[PDB]
Amino acid sequence: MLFQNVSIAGLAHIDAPHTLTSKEINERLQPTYDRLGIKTDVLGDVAGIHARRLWDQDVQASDAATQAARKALIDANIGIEKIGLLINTSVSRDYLDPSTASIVSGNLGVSDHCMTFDVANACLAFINGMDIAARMLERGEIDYALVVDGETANLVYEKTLERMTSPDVTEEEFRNELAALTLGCGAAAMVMARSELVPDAPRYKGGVTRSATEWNKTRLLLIEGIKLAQKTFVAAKQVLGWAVEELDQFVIHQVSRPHTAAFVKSFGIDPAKVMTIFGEHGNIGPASVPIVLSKLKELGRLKKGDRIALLGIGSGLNCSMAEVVW
Amino acid sequence: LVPRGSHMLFQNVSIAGLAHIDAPHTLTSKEINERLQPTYDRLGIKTDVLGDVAGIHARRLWDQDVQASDAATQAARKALIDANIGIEKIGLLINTSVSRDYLDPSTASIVSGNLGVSDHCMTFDVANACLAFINGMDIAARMLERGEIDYALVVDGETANLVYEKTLERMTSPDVTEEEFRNELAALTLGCGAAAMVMARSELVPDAPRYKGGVTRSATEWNKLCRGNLDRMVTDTRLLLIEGIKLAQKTFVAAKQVLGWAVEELDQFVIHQVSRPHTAAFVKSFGIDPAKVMTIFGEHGNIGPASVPIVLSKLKELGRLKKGDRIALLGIGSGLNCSMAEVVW
Repeated sequence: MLFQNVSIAGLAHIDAPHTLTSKEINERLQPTYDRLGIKTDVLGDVAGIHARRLWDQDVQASDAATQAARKALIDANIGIEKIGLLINTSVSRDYLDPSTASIVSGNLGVSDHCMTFDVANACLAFINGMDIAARMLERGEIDYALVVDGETANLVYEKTLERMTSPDVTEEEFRNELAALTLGCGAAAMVMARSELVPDAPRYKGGVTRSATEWNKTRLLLIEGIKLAQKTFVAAKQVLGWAVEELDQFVIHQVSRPHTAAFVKSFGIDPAKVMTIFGEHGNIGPASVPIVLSKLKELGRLKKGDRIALLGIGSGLNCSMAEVVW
Repeated sequence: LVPRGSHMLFQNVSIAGLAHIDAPHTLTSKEINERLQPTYDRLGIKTDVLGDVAGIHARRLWDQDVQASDAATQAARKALIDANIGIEKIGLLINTSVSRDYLDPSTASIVSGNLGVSDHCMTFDVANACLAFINGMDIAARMLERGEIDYALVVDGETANLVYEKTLERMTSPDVTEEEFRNELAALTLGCGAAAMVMARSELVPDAPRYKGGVTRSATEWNKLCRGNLDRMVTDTRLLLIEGIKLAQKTFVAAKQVLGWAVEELDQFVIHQVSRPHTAAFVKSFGIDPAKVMTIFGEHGNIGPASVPIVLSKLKELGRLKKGDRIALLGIGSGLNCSMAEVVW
């Protein structure tokens, strides 16, 4: 039932180059925090986000996804002409039409046999993209796929901070709104391939998904997310052999320190198997999972044989959990 | 005689149900042309570029408060009835529309929530201009062929109200330039509507139509040709035509190799339509018999990725499709991409 000939040939991430610290945000918000009499530092002390990155002026999602794609192709040591599928999984999109994938593909110079489209599914889309690509690889439709994701938050910061510091701003409009200030910029890309082409590479086994779409309608969400993850774990038991103590890394969506700590505590996971980047990068949406895996790889933390869980709880609510064997 | 492989076409995937929704408000080209007339005069335009050149006489609109997810959901409930199954049987729901309620969450999650899908139901959106329904069908077919689910919904609601209202305002400005006017005119060929399809493993619906899949080719060097956001679409229709037909020629070659296609052996061609002249050029350049090409563009316009399934649904409801018919699904989508797939009724 699991995928046996789907591999990860290459992976890369791009860290965005401008730093915006939560201290800096708080200096700009101080006058508003003071009217309103707010006195907790919600970003730094509660969410646990001390900084995030921002792109240069006028970097689009496509541009960031393109930069990641180029580095991933170098990591796989393959030319663009081998790519038969390019899936873009970002939340951020250049337009509604065409697909952001078509623009990234056009930038890269893919062949006329390359199928492209975008998948959107909040922070779980990269895992959905991987699974989609796996299915095509498995069937022999393509040899190599790129899954790419560039996330842009510059506009959301500009507009959100302009809003919040207006003289009319009510405190309701302030609170959920602060939430946008946990987002970050960044990009990732992965080349997947048929295993017989890349026999020493990590293998993607597949995964499971469960859903709680009765909540599409933000600490109920934390609680309801965990309940849904619990159900998703049960399915991961039955389809993948999962037990917590047998996994070497958990690569998880990163939303907040509290969200991460509650997850780790519910499941009795060793926190040392859970790398986090939100403290310096914030929440990079669906790119967070592959950015974390890529950091794990580049830091030499992944050994041959390691069992890696990729997962997230995404808006919807949805929860996906998949396995890679390094 | 000679053992041959499947060419990677889908095995044991069927279409269990299909439905469409027509949007309720007619907006005639005559009404649009009255609103545009002072601009036509200023720009020296003396031909009816909507009705006589593009060949669009009317389109349908929703109420302003209808979102893509609402339209899709309505189509989905109809498709479920067509398939005679309850929502609890659905293991995959994919939304394929260009229109979207939000960047996050997905439109599929909203539709799923409205329908009451089970907690086993996987959901996501796919975006790929006017070919996305077919992509969604392919993605679902891969799961169905492998036996991971029994039934899937593919859903698509399109809302063009905003683009109409804002385009018409921009185009009636005393200062709009000729170039802007021509860039935005194709927005006035869009229409509202919705479609949904329930796909199933063929063992469950033995008399249902079969979906085989098919072939795709691309020309993503042309990704700047058509660009759209929630209130504006700018299109180079001249190069979409020329470069579209070139890409399609290449994609017909692949279809001959993979699907066995010869145009004269297909019974129906369900085509995505940009305009009457684009459609006439495509049918002429490929030698397709015009009697095998159903058009709704005249009265409904270009419903984006919902066009193909809506036309398929209307053919089914007309009784034009009989058992054994070979049905080609074809489109050229912004990108550019071209997909060609086969249904056997």
